[PDB]
Amino acid sequence: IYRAIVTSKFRTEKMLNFYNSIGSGPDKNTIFITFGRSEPWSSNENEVGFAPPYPTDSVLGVTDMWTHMMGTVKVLPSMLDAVIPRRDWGDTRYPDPYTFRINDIVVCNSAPYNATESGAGWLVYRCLDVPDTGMCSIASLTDKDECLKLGGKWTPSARSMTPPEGRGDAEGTIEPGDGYVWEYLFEIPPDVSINRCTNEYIVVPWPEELKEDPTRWGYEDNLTWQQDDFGLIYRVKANTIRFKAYLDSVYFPEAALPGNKGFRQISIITNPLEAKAHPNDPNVKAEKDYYDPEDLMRHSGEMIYMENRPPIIMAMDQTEEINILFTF
Amino acid sequence: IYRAIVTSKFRTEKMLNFYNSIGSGPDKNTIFITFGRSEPWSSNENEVGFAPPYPTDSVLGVTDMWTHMMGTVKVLPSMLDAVIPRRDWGDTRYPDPYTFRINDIVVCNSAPYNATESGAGWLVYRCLDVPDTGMCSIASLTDKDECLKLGGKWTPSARSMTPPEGRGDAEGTIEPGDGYVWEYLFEIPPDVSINRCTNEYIVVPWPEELKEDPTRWGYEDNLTWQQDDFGLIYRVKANTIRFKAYLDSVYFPEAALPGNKGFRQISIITNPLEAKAHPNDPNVKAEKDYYDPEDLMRHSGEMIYMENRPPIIMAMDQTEEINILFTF
Ligand SMILES: [Cl-]
Ligand SMILES: [Cl-]
Ligand SMILES: [Cl-]
Ligand SMILES: [Cl-]
Ligand SMILES: [Cl-]
Ligand SMILES: [Cl-]
Ligand SMILES: [Cl-]
Ligand SMILES: [Cl-]
Ligand SMILES: [Cl-]
Ligand SMILES: [Cl-]
Ligand SMILES: [Cl-]
Ligand SMILES: [Cl-]
Ligand SMILES: [Cl-]
Ligand SMILES: [Cl-]
Ligand SMILES: [Cl-]
Ligand SMILES: [Cl-]
Repeated sequence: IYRAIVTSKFRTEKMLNFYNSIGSGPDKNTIFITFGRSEPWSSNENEVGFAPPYPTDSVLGVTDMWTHMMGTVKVLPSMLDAVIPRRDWGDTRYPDPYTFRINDIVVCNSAPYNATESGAGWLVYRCLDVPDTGMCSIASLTDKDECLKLGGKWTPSARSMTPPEGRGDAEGTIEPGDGYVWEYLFEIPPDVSINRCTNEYIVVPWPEELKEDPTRWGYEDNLTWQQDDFGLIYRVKANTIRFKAYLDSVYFPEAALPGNKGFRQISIITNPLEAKAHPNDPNVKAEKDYYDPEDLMRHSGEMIYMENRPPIIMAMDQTEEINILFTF
Repeated sequence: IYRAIVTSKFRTEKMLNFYNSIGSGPDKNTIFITFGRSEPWSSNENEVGFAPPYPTDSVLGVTDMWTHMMGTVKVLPSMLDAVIPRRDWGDTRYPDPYTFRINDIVVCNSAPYNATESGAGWLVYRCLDVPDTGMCSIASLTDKDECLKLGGKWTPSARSMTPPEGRGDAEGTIEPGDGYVWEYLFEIPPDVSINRCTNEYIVVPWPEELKEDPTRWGYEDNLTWQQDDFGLIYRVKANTIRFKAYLDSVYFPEAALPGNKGFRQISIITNPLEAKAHPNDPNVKAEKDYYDPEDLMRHSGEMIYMENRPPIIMAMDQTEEINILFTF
């Protein structure tokens, strides 16, 4: 009777809501990362290939996380980046370095096999069309239009000759002539590619910082902002946030003593409350940038993420980077 | 290397993020609903059991929807209800009317075989414990404190014979004596039962409206806010929003006329832009409560939901109730 669905765009929207909800007051959320568990999982926890057991999503699991909690750190907006799968043009160290499909988002100018414009950071492009000669995900369909009309994924047999370059047409269209067609999307500045992007992911600017400094992301020429309001994240189906947070022992010396056993758990709690002199006292949203677990109220807030890992030892004046992915 | 997970609380979290993002302003989100398609799917449609085609999530699809436009109603938060599956205790109209399982939320005082307190509305409870004897529903793992000491689903046998009544102890805990234990949650006002709930779902109040009017939801004697801060939706694992929006034909005496073949498509768009005269102009966000398919900047905002189904007739000053379920 009923035939409905939610679009790919909704996924990007749940991501933005999450990112945008972070702030202060009763309508916003405060996000904290917790670290804990100084006692071993088992005597083999330090051997290569060791996997610790999965955390348990139950009231017991939450209680356990709190009982072993050693410290907490407030997560700020600037610690969160929207990201998408990284696909480098011409990287002959991975399959299909010269073959792509409609909608693939490829990165150029990020390695010698990519080089196209000394003076520009990494450059990202979306494939708009491919050669008419190839193979369809649905084998029997040997015609591109037929393939695509039925919903098959066409993979061309004619390789991409040269990597796209420049910002293309007034519409961003680029025609290398090898039968491929590309659309310039944006640029990634070095401070970002160098410290925020990884082997598997690239950053895609949030709408606000984009609208704020179009030139920083080589976006000054874009016109689509007249309709999609600098919604680059929706244009590329971004639906994953990556945290880049830090644990500074300077703030938890009592747990970074010369021979401590390290920490093995990480979790994310939204809106934990502050500790209270008397249970019936008013609730206070924890907003300082860090807390000793005992200065927070036990079991308050909502534990939305739980992670167990092999131990990692903290030194008196060192810092541990914590990364975490949220797919929406 | 790592073993992590997103807890079920994250789903409620996303649902609350969405509900909380709706408002007025750039950072805030506006949301409109749409409908259309006078064009028939085909002859064999007005029949019975005619499953229409599945919409298309691509520019090609959003294209059809926009063109076949007709009307657009703005959605207010008051039109959104966090809901959960309705399981009335003793409803022999459905499977297992007397057997329950931990974490199942059950409604009481909703029918004669349910009655426990006249003058009050539906009372809701959560199954804390279930009877000893039972089949773990996974290999063996059968006994008492076992299929539990390893997170194994549990389906008992010594059926529930007595509905839980009252508000339990200082923690809402209740023990009938049939090997079942329950926790008092809240109460639904008669007006909400009639107008918001259905044979399928019951409404669970948002934290804010719960903090503002506790007694209205049989919540005045509550104590758990001292840690969960009125986060009832989290307690019952609510992760679905049910739209309560009406299409008022008196808001348009054009498409509503005797001939009228009807419409067949539903659509939700977020943050749409008010059509401009000069593209380069600064974009404007629609903040009215209604717009004509041409009054808006085509392809503006973001389309997050598409629905196709049989035809529906629109009268003069008639109002067809439009409903939609979003699952986070
Ligand atoms: Cl997707
Ligand atoms: Cl948002
Ligand atoms: Cl539990
Ligand atoms: Cl919990
Ligand atoms: Cl920040
Ligand atoms: Cl290749
Ligand atoms: Cl950085
Ligand atoms: Cl935004
Ligand atoms: Cl797109
Ligand atoms: Cl406390
Ligand atoms: Cl498309
Ligand atoms: Cl309202
Ligand atoms: Cl039963
Ligand atoms: Cl009923
Ligand atoms: Cl609220
Ligand atoms: Cl327009």
